[PDB]
Amino acid sequence: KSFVSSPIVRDSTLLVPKSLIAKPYVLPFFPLYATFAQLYFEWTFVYLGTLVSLNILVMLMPAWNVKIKAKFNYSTTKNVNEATHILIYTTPNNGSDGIVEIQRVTEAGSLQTFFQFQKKRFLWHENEQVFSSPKFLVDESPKIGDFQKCKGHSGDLTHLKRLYGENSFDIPIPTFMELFKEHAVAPLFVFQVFCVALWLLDEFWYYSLFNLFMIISMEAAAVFQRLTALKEFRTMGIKPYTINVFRNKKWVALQTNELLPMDLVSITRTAEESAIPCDLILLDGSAIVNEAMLSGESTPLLKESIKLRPSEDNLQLDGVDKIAVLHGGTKALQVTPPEHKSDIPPPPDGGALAIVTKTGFETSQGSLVRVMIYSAERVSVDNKEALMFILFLLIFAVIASWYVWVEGTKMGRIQSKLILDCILIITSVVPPELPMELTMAVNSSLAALAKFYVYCTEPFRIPFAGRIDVCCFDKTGTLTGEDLVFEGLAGISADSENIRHLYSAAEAPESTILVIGAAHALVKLEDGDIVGDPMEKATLKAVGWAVERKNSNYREGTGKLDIIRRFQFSSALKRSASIASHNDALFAAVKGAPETIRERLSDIPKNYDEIYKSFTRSGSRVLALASKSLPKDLNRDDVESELTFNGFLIFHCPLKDDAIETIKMLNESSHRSIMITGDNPLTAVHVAKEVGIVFGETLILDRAGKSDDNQLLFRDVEETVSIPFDPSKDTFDHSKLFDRYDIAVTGYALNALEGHSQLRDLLRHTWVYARVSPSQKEFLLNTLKDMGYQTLMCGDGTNDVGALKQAHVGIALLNGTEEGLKKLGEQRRLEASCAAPFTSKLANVSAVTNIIRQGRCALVNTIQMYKILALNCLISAYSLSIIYMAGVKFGDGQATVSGLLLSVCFLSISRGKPLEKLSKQRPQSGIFNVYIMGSILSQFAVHIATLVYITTEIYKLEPREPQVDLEKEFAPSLLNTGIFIIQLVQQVSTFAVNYQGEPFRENIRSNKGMYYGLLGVTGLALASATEFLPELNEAMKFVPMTDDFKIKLTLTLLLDFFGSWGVEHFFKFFFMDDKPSDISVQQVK
Ligand SMILES: Nc1ncnc2c1ncn2[C@@H]1O[C@H](COP(=O)(O)OP(=O)(O)CP(=O)(O)O)[C@@H](O)[C@H]1O
Repeated sequence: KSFVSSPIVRDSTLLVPKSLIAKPYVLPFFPLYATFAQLYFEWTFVYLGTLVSLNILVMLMPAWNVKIKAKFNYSTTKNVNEATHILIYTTPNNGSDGIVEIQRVTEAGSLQTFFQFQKKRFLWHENEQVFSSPKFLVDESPKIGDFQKCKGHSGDLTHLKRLYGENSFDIPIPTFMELFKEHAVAPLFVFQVFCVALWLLDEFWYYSLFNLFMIISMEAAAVFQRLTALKEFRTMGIKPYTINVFRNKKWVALQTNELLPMDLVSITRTAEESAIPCDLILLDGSAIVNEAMLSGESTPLLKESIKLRPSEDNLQLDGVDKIAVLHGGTKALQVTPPEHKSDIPPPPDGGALAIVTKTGFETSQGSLVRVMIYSAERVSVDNKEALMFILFLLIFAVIASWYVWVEGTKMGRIQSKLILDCILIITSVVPPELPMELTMAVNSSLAALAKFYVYCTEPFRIPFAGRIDVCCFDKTGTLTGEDLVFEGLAGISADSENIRHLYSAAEAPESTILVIGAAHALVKLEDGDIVGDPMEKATLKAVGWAVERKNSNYREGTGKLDIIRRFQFSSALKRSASIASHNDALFAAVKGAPETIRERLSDIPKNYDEIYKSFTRSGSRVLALASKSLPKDLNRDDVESELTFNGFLIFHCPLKDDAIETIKMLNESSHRSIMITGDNPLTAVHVAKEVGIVFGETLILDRAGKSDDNQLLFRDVEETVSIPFDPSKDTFDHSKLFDRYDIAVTGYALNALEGHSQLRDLLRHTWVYARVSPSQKEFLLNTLKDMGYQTLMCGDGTNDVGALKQAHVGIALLNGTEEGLKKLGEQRRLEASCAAPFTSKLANVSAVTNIIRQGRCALVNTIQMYKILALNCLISAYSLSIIYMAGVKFGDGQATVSGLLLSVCFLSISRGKPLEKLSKQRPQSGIFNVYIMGSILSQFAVHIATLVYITTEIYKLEPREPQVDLEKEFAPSLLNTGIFIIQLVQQVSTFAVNYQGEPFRENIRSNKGMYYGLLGVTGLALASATEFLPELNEAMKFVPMTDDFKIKLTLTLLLDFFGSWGVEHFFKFFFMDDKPSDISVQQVK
């Protein structure tokens, strides 16, 4: 049981094919044909018809559902040598079931049973008798001695080639013919071609031909779209380029394809439009990688070797040992050759050494591409509401067809020809485009978005963006510009007679001007450039340093300084340290957040507590600087053991000019917006108040005293009010605290309140969170999802990738310039993050408003299309019923003209423009709600009332009498004319009545296309009805009408339109928008 062993599969059964005689249709259907031929040797024709229909349907049934295919064609067996096909039952969240072939190849005297499912290999291990995916050494149990031990592959590596495969993406794009063949067997297209075959049987020639051409066109267009999408995915593949590889104890040139795990390679500067081959791990040398893809930020990291680490005891952790790993798909700006000699010869090229770990689809970028392409979830996969809706429509059609049959039998008509009319009605009621509705809307919305440089990776998240309950933001990098102006240094003097004193430049002693030079991460590249964080470059320029090609940055007019070794910065550790050396001696510099640096240095200044609070109150951003003298490879807790103060850094943060308006629009558009930052709560509260998240006074939570006693104290921003709280005993007083202040919560108080009962009551009212570590952001977003509110997070950098992934819809704002993109587009004419579900290249923050508007428009357009299709189908069915009751029937030209005059409106209707300003009314999801059913049923009631009235009128003018053996021949008659024109006018009126309202997208008068189409079609229908022009009526074979009849015919249609408009307007006014949540209410203080 459960032969295949992998987290993808759930259960499997082996299969073996069967011959044609064993097939479930060919052999059992012979006796039926035999008895049919015996009985034959009129009414007997329908028997052969239904038998051929059942046969041709059974022949196609297997391709629809794979379980049916396995049950029909294949027989289950337990012999693993006999089996030639295997079925795979997938787990709930991974793809869908399928049938895959089992292949056999003999190598080294041993046969190997292997197949490939979802581009993830398998193999047959004899001792365990199970199918198991290949697993790499890094994942299971790394031994840091083995990595340094490895010396490269040698000998015949054929088994490895079989087990791990070629190291490249394998995405085949099929030909147009194969894809159209795959589409042809779909149930919907088969249903449509059967419907057209009926009309061909009913002697409708031109109508059927036009319908068939339209069907073919639609299918071809869909196939072109899908092929374009598959072609677009392939761009993530990288063209193989040559690197050197250590095989057979010497260096040989190989391509990127021939790479396997644990195989030595030498990487150089990444060529243009290329990246690192696969997931490496450094063994010697250095590099400067740019995690632009995975992380989403351009700041370059620094990677070092693994050689210095102890080999025996340590285990490769991928935690503190992350500086070695080099992910696949990130450009490496520079590499430095190995310093010292080792047993293995130097690389012929200047690159540093590396060891391979994973290849192909199992790397990070590769696994993400696989999940994006194959295991993605389609929009509305369940598709239950549409089936219930279609069952509703079929019930109505059966109600009509029963009366059709009764009247047809009563009027003497032959049943052999009446059953075809009944089937025509029943198959005519059904709208085919209904299940494939929302997909086209989402694709149109994506195409509209991509014009604003907002690229989408996973499309099925768009309907979530329509109705978002709460949306959260990051502070620096998202709401605040990237350029940072330097104000000055403060608090460096010890006397501190003035709290707000600034030493601009060259007024501080040598200590601090050396400190800022030592504690930096900038580096000058080979060709000559400077790459680093903008804040750091700004401060280093303003102070007056200059960085050279080597590590030594000098020529500041004060000496020559060089950096020996540096420690990496982290989010969880708010501190960065570097060790430097001067012409005289050696020291150590540290630079980090003030609250944490206060707990490290030895001499606590007298005004240290007060200066940074007094400066943080108004906008500024502050960092601390401390240095310690150190006499001549060591740990980390020794350099940051105890330090000495040197001064503060005070930066100013300029708001993005776009940030002010979007937040106001979101506050007025029935959304609640909160902030999640990293800085101390003073700057957070200040920016939140300047943008418009919090209006009045705000309260802050934090530790009460220096002792870690876990007691939280509500304290005002200006220290005027102090209110104590305890996590064990006291509980929040709603009226005293939450109504008056709208408190802001620090990360520490969130850590202490873990497990509390009123935690979820607290997380309702707070709008601002400060000093949170990346794990706490994930916790916050998961809790907000848990309460039932859908979320949106717009994040700047790698600080919050975990939070971005958890949100229902996430955006990553990559920094960019409009002029740079224009120049790049011009260069491309003259001649890709994958970090979050969505990506935006422009630095502006309007992308949130843009994507919300587009999602809302997609939803509301889906609703409109549902209603319009349903009503048109019902009207057509009942009109055909009323005609087919008697003997009369349409002509070919009349039906074809109706088809064209409706397709003209179909073409124009989809074109529309969204309103710029968002509206409070949020559209509800789901087919079944009071609005849709009420509107549809009432409009249909008015339509059938008018139709019954005019039918009674026409029967009263001319009476019909039962003639034996009626035959539905076309001839001009009052009934034909009246019903044809009423059908046309009402099918046109449904569009004009149910076009989507103003508050969401636009009015009807704004767009000229649909307006001119509707006015022209109504003018044509009227001029046909009011006999204004004789050539039109005489040329289309309409009977001349009585002067008394035309007045009633026109007035009933006019009143019908007005009644439909009135009812639809009432229902829209009353039951359209669902109520906003409780969290998003703009309560006053
Ligand atoms: N290279 C660096 N060196 C020293 N201190 C740094 C630093 N980078 C950040 N800090 C300090 O650590 C604190 C927390 O860092 P963190 O990255 O979590 O927040 P942040 O403001 O830098 C990004 P965001 O605003 O998106 O949350 C920062 O406020 C800053 O005081």
